[PDB]
Amino acid sequence: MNINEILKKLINKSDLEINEAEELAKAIIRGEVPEILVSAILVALRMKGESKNEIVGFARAMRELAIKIDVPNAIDTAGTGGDGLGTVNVSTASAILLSLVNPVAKHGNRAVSGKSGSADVLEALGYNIIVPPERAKELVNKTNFVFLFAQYYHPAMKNVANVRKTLGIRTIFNILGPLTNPANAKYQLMGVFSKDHLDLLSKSAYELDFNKIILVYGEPGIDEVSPIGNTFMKIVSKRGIEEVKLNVTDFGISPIPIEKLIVNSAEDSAIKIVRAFLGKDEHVAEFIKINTAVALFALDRVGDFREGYEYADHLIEKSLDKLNEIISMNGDVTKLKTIVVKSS
Amino acid sequence: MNINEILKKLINKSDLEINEAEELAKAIIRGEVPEILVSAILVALRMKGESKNEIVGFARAMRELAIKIDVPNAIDTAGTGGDGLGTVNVSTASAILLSLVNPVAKHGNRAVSGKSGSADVLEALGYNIIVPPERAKELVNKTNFVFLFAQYYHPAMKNVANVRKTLGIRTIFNILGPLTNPANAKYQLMGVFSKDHLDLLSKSAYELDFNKIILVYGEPGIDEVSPIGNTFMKIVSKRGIEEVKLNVTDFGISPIPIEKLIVNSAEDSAIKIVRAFLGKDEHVAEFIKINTAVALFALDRVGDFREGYEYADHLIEKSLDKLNEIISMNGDVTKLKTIVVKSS
Ligand SMILES: O=P(O)(O)OC[C@H]1O[C@H](OP(=O)(O)OP(=O)(O)O)[C@H](O)[C@@H]1O
Ligand SMILES: O=P(O)(O)OC[C@H]1O[C@H](OP(=O)(O)OP(=O)(O)O)[C@H](O)[C@@H]1O
Ligand SMILES: Nc1ccccc1C(=O)O
Ligand SMILES: Nc1ccccc1C(=O)O
Ligand SMILES: Nc1ccccc1C(=O)O
Ligand SMILES: Nc1ccccc1C(=O)O
Ligand SMILES: [Mg+2]
Ligand SMILES: [Mg+2]
Ligand SMILES: [Mg+2]
Ligand SMILES: [Mg+2]
Repeated sequence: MNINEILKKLINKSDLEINEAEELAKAIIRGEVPEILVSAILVALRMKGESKNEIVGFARAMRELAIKIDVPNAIDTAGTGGDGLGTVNVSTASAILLSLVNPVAKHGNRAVSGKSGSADVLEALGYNIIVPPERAKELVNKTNFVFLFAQYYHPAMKNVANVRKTLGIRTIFNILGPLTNPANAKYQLMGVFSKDHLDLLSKSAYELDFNKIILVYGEPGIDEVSPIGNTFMKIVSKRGIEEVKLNVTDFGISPIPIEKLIVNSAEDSAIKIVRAFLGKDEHVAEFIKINTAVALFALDRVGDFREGYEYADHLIEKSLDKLNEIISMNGDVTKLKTIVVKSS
Repeated sequence: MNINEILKKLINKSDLEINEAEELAKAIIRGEVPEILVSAILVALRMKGESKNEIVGFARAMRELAIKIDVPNAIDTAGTGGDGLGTVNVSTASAILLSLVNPVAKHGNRAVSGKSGSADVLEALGYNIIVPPERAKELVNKTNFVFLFAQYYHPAMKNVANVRKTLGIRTIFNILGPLTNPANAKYQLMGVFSKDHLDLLSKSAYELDFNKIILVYGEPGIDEVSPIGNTFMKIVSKRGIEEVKLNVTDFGISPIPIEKLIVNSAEDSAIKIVRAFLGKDEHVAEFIKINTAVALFALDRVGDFREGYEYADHLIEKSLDKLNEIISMNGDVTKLKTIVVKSS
């Protein structure tokens, strides 16, 4: 593994082989490459345009260097983020409904591009987002749910923190979070923030050994099932990649006004979700249900998305109680109660 | 002038305005840009493909921060280098011939591309490559020749040294060398290692205020007048850019065996050069004269390249003596004679 040829090869706009990319990623994440070179590598990679092998190679590298736990049967709903609209944390919400019928290993981080990421809303609900691996396995067996905080499950990533911050631009690292579930979940719903990335990340995923991952991109440009119109998805599995185009009306619902799904803080998002669980906010609930519907389809619990949406309706009615039992076992339920009044 | 804005601009592949580039180069060369961003900008600049305005901006910034001496009537023969063949230092040797007819202010540097760059071979002959400005003036008036060591006359350049070395790849600075002659020479034969750059650089030179400068790209793939076939060149003057193709036979000579023009060390190059001066190496001698011939055409001392090659035939005869005179005034003639002895 020579850093120089690698760089020259990227400067010449030549895609790397999977093993090349993985060895490169391993060296970078281990902190064995000078910042000047790490910076050049990431910039060349972005200007060349990352290819599937490089995404696969980097993903495998991070998985191998991360703190792990074994729960392949679990499902994750994390998306790449980056759309920037600041909508309510729908995948975290959706992760709660799913824990009622399947173990859930939700990989996530805090935010900065909206001051309300998956980790922030959980904390605001009273959950203790910092879970040790041994304790994490126990929580999933008892409550069928656990949140895997990325900062803490991928420590080696600190070796690239300075370069990434100093650069201040998007790099290959900004789209790998969802492909590096610390629990090696085989089933997943992964939102991508751009149509272009849909094709690249789905081919990469195809080689990252999932049982079934569904990647989606929804209008007007979010990494979720679209609440206002069309959604473009890729259904990846051992068999291949299936393409699917869907409109929000296919869920047997009318387009939701995106203004009702935007939040301005962690607590506000926490309240939108609890109100949705209480039946006091049908727009947020719908958004949650259309997303959970596709996840249900990924688990093959329903035959189609309409069925998935209907099934999700039964789940959302038991989600507040499920949320209470999850938090009570890892966090402070008094905060959950507070948020409950604050929405009642 | 904000570095992050510059970086995003380059990541988007938008050429910089002349003044933006100059300000950028000034900040980098002054050492006020973080190594991480300096690195990212050099890579982005190269992957985007530097433009005429960027070359011009950088050139102007370097000239401004350079240590200068007065000799515009002088001529330089330095090339951009980077062709990797590891050929004998023909422009340095060709510079010795020219001092026999015009003051020569040779701009040069050491190398790693074989271990035999212009400065390396001069050191092997016994020359004292670090010549202070005041002393550089005397040497030119006396012997009509003086070597301007790039690492000495561009002191601020040591601020971008760590990044350039660490990167270990070609960047914009690798083609700025000859366009930043410390004596502000108005006449010059500038070599280029690729046809593409032959276009880019010629257009840039046109705005760098020369009287006449000829850029050439050798056929085998070197930045010299081709010794085995075609030579592509552009003659830049106040009145415009003239194009001219040329074959090595147009010098009334037969194609030279390129494998006999290849060096493997500093002394190896000195020995070759000396041998040509002793008339013991026609091939190495013929290579020197076709290049010298074109530089003569640039000084308008000949009306065609055949004459220049003829007149160059006269000069080479008196070359060993001129060399001895040069080195004895600024250097160790003892070393020279050892090389003479080794040459035979
Ligand atoms: O900023 P957004 O419009 O929500 O879109 C970014 C991602 O976040 C959503 O869930 P959640 O809020 O739980 O975030 P996460 O998936 O990034 O953890 C969903 O998973 C999206 O893929
Ligand atoms: O690597 P090359 O095939 O020689 O080509 C690079 C340049 O070097 C040659 O002279 P010299 O060897 O003295 O180098 P310099 O001009 O770069 O100082 C000539 O000036 C070329 O323009
Ligand atoms: N978007 C994500 C999904 C899962 C884990 C981490 C991230 C992250 O952005 O750091
Ligand atoms: N940005 C990330 C992507 C993947 C995994 C962890 C991180 C992190 O910041 O900790
Ligand atoms: N090629 C050159 C020509 C003149 C001065 C410096 C250089 C250099 O490469 O540093
Ligand atoms: N490579 C160069 C080009 C121009 C001026 C100085 C240098 C230098 O290396 O010091
Ligand atoms: Mg998400
Ligand atoms: Mg989202
Ligand atoms: Mg040269
Ligand atoms: Mg040359």
